[PDB]
Amino acid sequence: MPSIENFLAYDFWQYDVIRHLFAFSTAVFLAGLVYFAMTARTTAPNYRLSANISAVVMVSAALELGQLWLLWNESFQWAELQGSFVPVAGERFSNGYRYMNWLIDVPMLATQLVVVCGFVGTELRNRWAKLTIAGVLMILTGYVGQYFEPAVAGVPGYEGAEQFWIWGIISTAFFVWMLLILANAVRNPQGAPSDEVRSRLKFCFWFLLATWSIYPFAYAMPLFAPTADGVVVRQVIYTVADVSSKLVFGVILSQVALRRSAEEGFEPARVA
Ligand SMILES: CCCCCCCCCCCCO[C@@H]1O[C@H](CO)[C@@H](O[C@H]2O[C@H](CO)[C@@H](O)[C@H](O)[C@H]2O)[C@H](O)[C@H]1O
Ligand SMILES: CCCCCCCCCCCCO[C@@H]1O[C@H](CO)[C@@H](O[C@H]2O[C@H](CO)[C@@H](O)[C@H](O)[C@H]2O)[C@H](O)[C@H]1O
Ligand SMILES: *C\C=C(C)/C=C/C=C(C)/C=C/C1=C(C)CCCC1(C)C
Repeated sequence: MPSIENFLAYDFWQYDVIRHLFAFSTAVFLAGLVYFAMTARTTAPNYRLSANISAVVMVSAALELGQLWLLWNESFQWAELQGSFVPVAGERFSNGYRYMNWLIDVPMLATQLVVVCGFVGTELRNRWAKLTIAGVLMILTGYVGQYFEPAVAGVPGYEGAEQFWIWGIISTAFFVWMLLILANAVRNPQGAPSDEVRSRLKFCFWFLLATWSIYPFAYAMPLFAPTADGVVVRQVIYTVADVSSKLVFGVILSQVALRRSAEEGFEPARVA
């Protein structure tokens, strides 16, 4: 079933704000790719994997928000006689472009926190394995559940609303599992860090937990407000969540990684 954004007319400001957000997010991810590519060799080789993974994530999200911007521009046209941005015949906007590209974004964002946490070798591969399974089995189940928003909103002709509150509470259980795997990864760092680095890693985990909880709130948006205003607020708290959980988290984790590298022995990290 299509998105709830295809059953709502928009004002000029309502359409313009959403397309400005889609342009701004892909611009800031394209800039963050340049940033994480430039300042990648300033960290030690043992935490440079987390620096390369950040650039991989910036590749992944700029190739998601650009497609969302393209599909937002194609699926709607201006109707002058109503003063509205009505849809077009033939094209329908989809919010699954987010969920398809989160499958690379979420396990790498958790893995790069485990890397700065100091887990190497078999332990890194074993904590990546659990996190990838738990983040594939939650993102795909959210992707099934987000196909029932015309049903859960109340659009006539689109039934089957019971499958919206099932594949969200299913994806919640694996999200709790991911938070647990990251929690006992940040409670026991490896490599004997300092008491400031431990607080920074705990702050990294709590920041990830706070910026990842916005996504179940934006998921339930066509149950709270299935209106164009609700769609605008949903895209605002999607842009804020995207930037906070991928670029801001990357800059905070690179600061913790540089602190660890400059603490152990790295002169490029000490002079920076
Ligand atoms: C969108 C345009 C481009 C945006 C670019 C900017 C991205 C963000 C830059 C980094 C800013 C945040 O940087 C982060 O700040 C918090 C502020 O509480 C610091 O955190 C500090 O306070 C917290 C309070 O809970 C303590 O737990 C922590 O031990 C302490 O260091 C982090 O050590 C620092 O890494
Ligand atoms: C536009 C998308 C990309 C934006 C990224 C740029 C960050 C701009 C916001 C800066 C926030 C202030 O917080 C500050 O962050 C920078 C960058 O992490 C940290 O800077 C640290 O790493 C940089 C990069 O290797 C070094 O040049 C610097 O000497 C070092 O201290 C500071 O220790 C911290 O105090
Ligand atoms: C942009 C990268 C990030 C941080 C993506 C994260 C996505 C989630 C944490 C989503 C979680 C969901 C839950 C727990 C509820 C069901 C639907 C979602 C998939 C949105």
